[PDB]
Amino acid sequence: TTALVCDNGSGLVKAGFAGDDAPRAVFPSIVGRPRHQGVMQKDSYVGDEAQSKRGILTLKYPIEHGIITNWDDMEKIWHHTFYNELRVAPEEHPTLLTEAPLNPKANREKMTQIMFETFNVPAMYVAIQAVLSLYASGRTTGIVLDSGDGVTHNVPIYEGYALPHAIMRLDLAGRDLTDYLMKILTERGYSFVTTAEREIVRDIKEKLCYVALDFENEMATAASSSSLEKSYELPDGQVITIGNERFRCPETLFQPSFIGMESAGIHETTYNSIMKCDIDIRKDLYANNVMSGGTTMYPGIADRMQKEITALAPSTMKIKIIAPPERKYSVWIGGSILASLSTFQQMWITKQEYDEAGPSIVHRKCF
Amino acid sequence: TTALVCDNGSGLVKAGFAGDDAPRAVFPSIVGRPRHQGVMQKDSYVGDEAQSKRGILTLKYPIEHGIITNWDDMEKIWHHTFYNELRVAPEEHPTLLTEAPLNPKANREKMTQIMFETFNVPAMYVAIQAVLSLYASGRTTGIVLDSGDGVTHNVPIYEGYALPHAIMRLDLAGRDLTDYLMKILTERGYSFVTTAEREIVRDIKEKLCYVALDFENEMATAASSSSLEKSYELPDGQVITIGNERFRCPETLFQPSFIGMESAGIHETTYNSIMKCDIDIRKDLYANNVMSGGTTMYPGIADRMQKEITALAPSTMKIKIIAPPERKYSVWIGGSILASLSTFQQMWITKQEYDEAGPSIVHRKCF
Amino acid sequence: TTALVCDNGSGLVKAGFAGDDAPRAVFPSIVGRPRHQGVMQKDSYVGDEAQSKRGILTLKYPIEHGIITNWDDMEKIWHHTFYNELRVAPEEHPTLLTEAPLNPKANREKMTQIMFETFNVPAMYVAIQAVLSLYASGRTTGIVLDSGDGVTHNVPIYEGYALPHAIMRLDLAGRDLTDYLMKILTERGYSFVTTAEREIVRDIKEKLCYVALDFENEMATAASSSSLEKSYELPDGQVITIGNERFRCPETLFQPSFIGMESAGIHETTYNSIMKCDIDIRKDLYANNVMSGGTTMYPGIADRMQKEITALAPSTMKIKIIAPPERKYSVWIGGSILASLSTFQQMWITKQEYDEAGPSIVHRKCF
Amino acid sequence: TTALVCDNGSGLVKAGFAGDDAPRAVFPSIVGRPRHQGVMQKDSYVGDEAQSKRGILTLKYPIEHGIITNWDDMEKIWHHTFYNELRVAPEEHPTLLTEAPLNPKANREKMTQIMFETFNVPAMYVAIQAVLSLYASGRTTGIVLDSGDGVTHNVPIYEGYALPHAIMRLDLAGRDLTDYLMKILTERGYSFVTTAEREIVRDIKEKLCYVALDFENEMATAASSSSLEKSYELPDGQVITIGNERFRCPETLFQPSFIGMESAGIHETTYNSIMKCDIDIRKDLYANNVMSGGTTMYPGIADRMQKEITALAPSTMKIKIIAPPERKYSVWIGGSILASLSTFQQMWITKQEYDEAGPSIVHRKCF
Amino acid sequence: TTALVCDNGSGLVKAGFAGDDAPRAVFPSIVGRPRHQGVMQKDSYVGDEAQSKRGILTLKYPIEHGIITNWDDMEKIWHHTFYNELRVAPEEHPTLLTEAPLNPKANREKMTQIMFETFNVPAMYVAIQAVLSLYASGRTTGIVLDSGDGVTHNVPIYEGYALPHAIMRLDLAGRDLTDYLMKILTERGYSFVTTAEREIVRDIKEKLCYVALDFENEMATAASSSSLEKSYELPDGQVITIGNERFRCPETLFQPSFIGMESAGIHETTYNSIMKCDIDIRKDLYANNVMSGGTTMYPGIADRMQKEITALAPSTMKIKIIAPPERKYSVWIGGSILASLSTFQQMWITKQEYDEAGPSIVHRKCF
Ligand SMILES: Nc1ncnc2c1ncn2[C@@H]1O[C@H](COP(=O)(O)OP(=O)(O)O)[C@@H](O)[C@H]1O
Ligand SMILES: Nc1ncnc2c1ncn2[C@@H]1O[C@H](COP(=O)(O)OP(=O)(O)O)[C@@H](O)[C@H]1O
Ligand SMILES: Nc1ncnc2c1ncn2[C@@H]1O[C@H](COP(=O)(O)OP(=O)(O)O)[C@@H](O)[C@H]1O
Ligand SMILES: Nc1ncnc2c1ncn2[C@@H]1O[C@H](COP(=O)(O)OP(=O)(O)O)[C@@H](O)[C@H]1O
Ligand SMILES: Nc1ncnc2c1ncn2[C@@H]1O[C@H](COP(=O)(O)OP(=O)(O)O)[C@@H](O)[C@H]1O
Ligand SMILES: [Mg+2]
Ligand SMILES: [Mg+2]
Ligand SMILES: [Mg+2]
Ligand SMILES: [Mg+2]
Ligand SMILES: [Mg+2]
Repeated sequence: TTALVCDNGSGLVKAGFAGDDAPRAVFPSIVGRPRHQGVMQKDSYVGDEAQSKRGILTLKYPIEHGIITNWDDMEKIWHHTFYNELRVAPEEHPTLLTEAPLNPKANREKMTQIMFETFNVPAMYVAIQAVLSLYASGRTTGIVLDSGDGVTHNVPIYEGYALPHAIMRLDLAGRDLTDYLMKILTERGYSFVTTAEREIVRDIKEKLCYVALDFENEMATAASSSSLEKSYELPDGQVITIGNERFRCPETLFQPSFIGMESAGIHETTYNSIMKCDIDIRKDLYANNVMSGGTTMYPGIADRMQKEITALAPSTMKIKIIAPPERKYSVWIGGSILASLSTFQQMWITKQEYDEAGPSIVHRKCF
Repeated sequence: TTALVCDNGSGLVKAGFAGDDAPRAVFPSIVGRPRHQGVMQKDSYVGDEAQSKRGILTLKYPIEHGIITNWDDMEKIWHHTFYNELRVAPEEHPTLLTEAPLNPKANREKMTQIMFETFNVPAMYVAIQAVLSLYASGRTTGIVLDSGDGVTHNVPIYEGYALPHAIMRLDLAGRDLTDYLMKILTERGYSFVTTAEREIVRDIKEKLCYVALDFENEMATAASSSSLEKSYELPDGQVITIGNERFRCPETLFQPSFIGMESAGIHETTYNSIMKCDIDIRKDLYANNVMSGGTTMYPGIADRMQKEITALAPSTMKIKIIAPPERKYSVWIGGSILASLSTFQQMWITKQEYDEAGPSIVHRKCF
Repeated sequence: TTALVCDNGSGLVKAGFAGDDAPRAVFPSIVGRPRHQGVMQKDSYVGDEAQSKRGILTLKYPIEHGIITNWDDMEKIWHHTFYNELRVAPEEHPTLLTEAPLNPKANREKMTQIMFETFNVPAMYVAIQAVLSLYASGRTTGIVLDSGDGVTHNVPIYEGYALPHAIMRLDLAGRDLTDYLMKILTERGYSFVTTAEREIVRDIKEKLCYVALDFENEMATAASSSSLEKSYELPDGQVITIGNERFRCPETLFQPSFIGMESAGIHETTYNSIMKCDIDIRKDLYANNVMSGGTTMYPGIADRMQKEITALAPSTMKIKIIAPPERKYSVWIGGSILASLSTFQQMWITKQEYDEAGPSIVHRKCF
Repeated sequence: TTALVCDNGSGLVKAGFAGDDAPRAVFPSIVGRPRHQGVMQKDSYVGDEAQSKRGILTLKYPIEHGIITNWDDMEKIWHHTFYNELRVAPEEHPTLLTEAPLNPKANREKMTQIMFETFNVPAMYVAIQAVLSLYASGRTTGIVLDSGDGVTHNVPIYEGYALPHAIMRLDLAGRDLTDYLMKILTERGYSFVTTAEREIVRDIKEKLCYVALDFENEMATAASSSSLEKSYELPDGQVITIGNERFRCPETLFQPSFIGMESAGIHETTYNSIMKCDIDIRKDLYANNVMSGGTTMYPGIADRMQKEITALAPSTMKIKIIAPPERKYSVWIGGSILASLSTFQQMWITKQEYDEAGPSIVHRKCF
Repeated sequence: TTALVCDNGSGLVKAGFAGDDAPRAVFPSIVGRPRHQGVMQKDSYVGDEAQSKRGILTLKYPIEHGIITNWDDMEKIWHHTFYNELRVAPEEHPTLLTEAPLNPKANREKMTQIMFETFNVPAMYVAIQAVLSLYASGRTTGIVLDSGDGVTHNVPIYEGYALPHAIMRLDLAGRDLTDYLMKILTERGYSFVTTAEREIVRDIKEKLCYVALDFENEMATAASSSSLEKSYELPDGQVITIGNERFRCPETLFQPSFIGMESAGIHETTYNSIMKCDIDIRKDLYANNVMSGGTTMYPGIADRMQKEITALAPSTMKIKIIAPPERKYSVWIGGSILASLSTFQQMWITKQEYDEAGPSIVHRKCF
């Protein structure tokens, strides 16, 4: 049987069969529960059902910053992924799961236990997202800036060797930019407070927000013109209108101090990840920055990333930012390649081998 | 045995057997007592007998604004409902009673005690009228504007969940419009003063009154034409003739300030009930306004309700007012459906369980 | 023992035993005393003896307008009623006496005292004449126009409830029409002056007088033809001849201004009695006008009464005047029914109860 | 010129000049017409002339229950008010007329037309009687119980705002108590029947009748003593003597069921008028009951009114009944104040403005 | 001249002169307008005048949730604050205004424009309420839980640095607890509906309501004893009696789900505000919770707040809740300190500087 590839991100579940070139099931990775008692019935809703029904539900994300915080809701979301969205018996297919680097070891151990004991999967693996995202680009060398809903991380790879000491990780990604857009929308007098209202602010961010190429020149232009200012229609048909908020939101990727986060931005953390590498590989990394995940989808993000890294880099270096179309799925496409390589079929952790060695056996290639 | 469904409204008793699609007994819910001593004998008359005999009687309504104010007259009206109008032993049939939301808890408790101890009913329930009225329409989602003789209330329901915080209630309905029509009839020189004369003014209201689509354009037209002006023949064969009074009466549903009532009208209280709901359900509520009860029967009431809510609503929303024929009975038809559902037979409060838990057990699904 | 029923009217005593359908004793209710001394002996004559002997007597009526004005003559007339005309021991039979409404309370009290202390009657009652007259018709609803020798009164009754506030009473009846016929006979040159001559004018009225259907068309016809003109033979065999006097007399029932009486006529007082009633009963009263007593016996009185009330009534109403044959006795026939009802035997005022409670006990159902 | 103030009540015309503190002309408001033809001449008499001459006249009141029922007799009574009793050219003085609340609109319209077109008055107003009666007391807040010959009405006013929804009106006042005293006088054997005899019964009521503080204790005392029993001398010098009739008459203000009137009495209608008001003003109304008009003049009426309202009121409230001396004129004194206020001269409806706007302009402050 | 300090809260205006230790003017911040037309005059009433007169008025609050929704009513309330309650020329005194955090920027801009252009104030500032409330306590470090009529917000401050990212704001405060107490009073059969009746429910809440230390043990005790049950006398002297309603009301601060509000309660939002802070300051915040504003005045609120935060906190931490007497004014007392500091006189926005820089200049220290 062909393998399942389940990217299982913190803000979308992306799942499908290895060798397909887009995921079959892509759904919100939310569990919702009724706020109000029924008078007229399903206790909880998962994914797109909890989006369609979201006004009456509190929405929980069981994954935050790539760490599974509620396990019973994650077992619901996996159960729906296999039985309802893929419509597959999971005990017949090896499943390539996926994780961020530098997660707690217990997160991978308890995930592996749930796969072998609840779902009875025959064989399993857990890849690092930014390794897979490099397979999707075809490259063997590059520094992969992957930024999802939960985590941003740089993994530098050179000719197929990882550099574990150079892996950087930011707990700043799409959800922290939703939580910040809600605060700067509050300055126009738009108040969003419910978990179900944050799912509206997310669609605002996904439609209206872009990256300013020169932040303080856009701040001047929005302070002098309403050409930057656009409108958006709520599910109620009320119309909100937002201005410099359109680029002040993604700017928080480059100035995390906006959210009170003491950190380098994604430019300085990418340059620092490059600078922790040996001088000889550094030129090959500069020419192969690979962007992936949804938070790299903002209009003009690569165009500014190139000009910030060019400003940090020594001026002889060619800086190139490889941000392909469909970089939103490149972690899943990379896993869909990997799971179908003949060289990889050696690496599946088999059920027998997990019954033998226990949860020790799961970190054999782990960061 | 099949259940009894007793809508037991403040201005009509509607009662029958579950699974029938119209009530058997529909009678005025009045107790009358002789004003004059007999010289020529029944101490009190109930319902249609107190209408036929009404000239010699003072008529009391034992229910006002959905609250049972005289219990001995309510025990008379129930006794006649069971033994004379349905001709049924009540101790053999479970009875679905009915109530407005936000009534005093003691009203339901003392009603339940009278059913279990006087009439010895085997099992009982008390539904909210606007839940039932949604079952009658078949819909699982909508905002139900129910307006009887005593109470107007909006109950919003979304996919079978109630939203208790959004339930609105107006103490303004058909009886307050009778009491106001008597005052504006007094301007033509028609004086109605007796309780038995108000039962004439009620039939005037039920026959001649309609809703003006543009109130101040009808007020101009009645100020310039006698095409709006109609006549009506009293029980004495005297002829009265009424003009802008025909629409100034129901207008008090939309401008309660006419009766010195500080309130939103039924349009603004329906829109406010919609606006207390989460933005996601709001579009589904706008398309499913359900009208019910007798005070929604005026010609053109839905046609104006649609155009007032369209004026408050944001202009992208489809506004639809589902006002079916027989909406005068839809509370009873809803209860006649509910009482016959297999899923509902779990919910009957049994006599044994009331002897066990006391009047605590009666509010388990209550607003 | 069976009860005595004594109608004891102001111009005839009608008396008999309950359950008979005509009175046994019907006699003039007159006491006469010799005008001239005897030379050739009874001091006073009562009833038919004072009619046979009337030329030598002054005739007194002890009742005027239903009020007993001379009590010693009323005790004579009762004594003759019991001992000579019925030939009954009064102390063995309960006696249903009778009265007009709105009489002085003392009239009923002193009548009751005379029955309990002179005649020693065991039990007694005093009914209102127009209640009894409705029992005679069998009806439970109607407005009873009773017109005797002394009083005209309307009592409206609806389904066995009296309406005390709507009871009307006219001090205009058969004796005032005798006194007016004597004045308009004086215009033909016939002078009647003695009390014994008024008993001739009464028989003229009872034989020749009728009700004109259109008074001023009969006045024209009598002014142009002697077809309306009839003759009558006195006890002396002298012949008098009377013309428009035949209908100008009863017309005084409809235009009391002829006798200088400021009043509505019997049509307008019947319509006014109907109009003091609640609108709901009014239609049932219009269809059930019941005529009774001797002054309703004129030819064509119901035929004009119907056409005057039809002229006052609103044109949709059915007006019907129930004037049966034997309406001259219907007060007595009603009392003869009432006294024989089992439900009524509760109501006799017993001698013991009068000795206990005094003359307070006599007005328990009184107008 | 100073204004005329014409209270124009249903049982007295009270008229005078604004700024005087008692009316000049106070006369019966009666038109009388000869019952009998002249043989020895004025066709009709008005006011005090129709009282002095009343034995030969039928007396009509052109106003009944505050509604002008005969307009030609009302134009006679106004003509005599201006030309004979005030001796004034009406076309030189603005006239403050007066009305009850809740009268037919046509009554005020036809009154205004008669003033502008027959009498040619320059400017006119029509005040509500119970507003004026509050100006007479000086108070800005209170509930005014005004009871005349035709109407009783409560108008609650709080700090100079009327509460139209709380205005109560009873068609029960001094004339209905004359018509009831004639019926209970008939129980002593005194029969009053002529319109001119009712003007005797009125003076009996005005002299002998009082309010019992505890009705059934006075009924017991009159049933046991002749200390409550007084005598009165007719215009014929005949002496009548009346007992519990002295207080059973005014008691009909508190138990209207005595006249077959289904209603609250003046205590319960005053308390109900207070209870239709918002809770915050209610304490200020309880302390400021203002009595006015002639039917409040009975000895002890305020003393019982205070003790009935104290019995209905919640026991913490101070109840005070402000019944001043000269409350018989306080409607006219209030109008005499109002007409002389500078702030009021804005409000006169001018002849020019009535020719412009028609009878629409007359209800600008109307109930 | 000394500065004015105007706290200008959503439910009270508190105003005075800097350096005084209690405000001079404290008044309701209400504008009321007559519901009824005058017949006997001020178009609108402000503050304590609209409380004294409230029965006849609709009351509007121009501030809701700290946002000024009606500007013309806010200009009335400021005009009365300066000219009538303080009796001061505002153009001679710099005025420290005040605001909640995270308000719309336009609210502060339009407030500043009204001060500089209508009232012509020479210099102005707008402080954050929870900064001021810390100055009142004297502390330089603490987390300030301020809860007024409109907003609850936590502002954590450490040694005089704010932590903008940790500022939490709840749209749940005293007015939402009045609106909820009206709904749970409706369960005893007490219906409060008018805006003027909500001002009665507010005084019920302020007198009878307290915080249960163990909510479900008080719910059991009130379900078993009437020792928790107290009575209160309306302005009408009617007596209402309320039981578990006394603590179910304030419990909505801790379980907002009672009002259908998806939120943490004030305990969990205070703990979450502490947890968004860096670990080193967290111990210093736990020992310095500062309570302020009126909704913290309930008996026992600090005693439960301490025991909920102790339950969330890690057990080694000292938790202390600094809830001083007069915490109801501590925002104003803090502003009265701040306005008198010499170091602060640098910070006044001068009129000249506002004419120069425009409404940009107003957010220089803003959240
Ligand atoms: N086109 C877009 N523009 C901006 N942001 C986006 C876009 N698509 C997704 N995002 C944001 O990125 C996150 C989803 O990224 P994704 O890579 O799907 O996450 P995951 O790795 O959890 O699947 C969300 O925060 C979403 O708001
Ligand atoms: N066809 C009609 N048109 C207008 N009003 C009506 C009509 N039918 C009933 N009503 C009014 O509505 C009330 C009766 O409504 P209903 O729904 O039967 O009340 P309940 O819920 O008490 O049974 C009465 O006030 C009646 O006057
Ligand atoms: N057939 C008749 N036609 C006209 N008048 C009659 C007739 N019979 C009796 N009356 C008159 O009516 C009165 C008697 O009526 P009646 O009902 O017998 O009186 P009472 O009620 O006193 O018995 C007398 O005035 C008599 O003249
Ligand atoms: N002193 C009095 N005692 C009792 N009743 C009186 C007195 N004065 C007048 N009335 C009665 O009140 C009515 C007159 O009241 P008034 O206020 O003058 O009426 P109007 O408002 O029509 O002028 C009449 O019915 C009269 O009988
Ligand atoms: N002693 C008290 N007990 C309970 N609640 C109170 C008390 N005093 C005021 N409140 C409530 O708190 C709010 C007023 O708080 P306050 O701090 O004065 O508000 P603002 O910040 O708007 O001035 C009102 O809702 C009032 O009902
Ligand atoms: Mg991902
Ligand atoms: Mg109903
Ligand atoms: Mg008779
Ligand atoms: Mg008057
Ligand atoms: Mg505040």
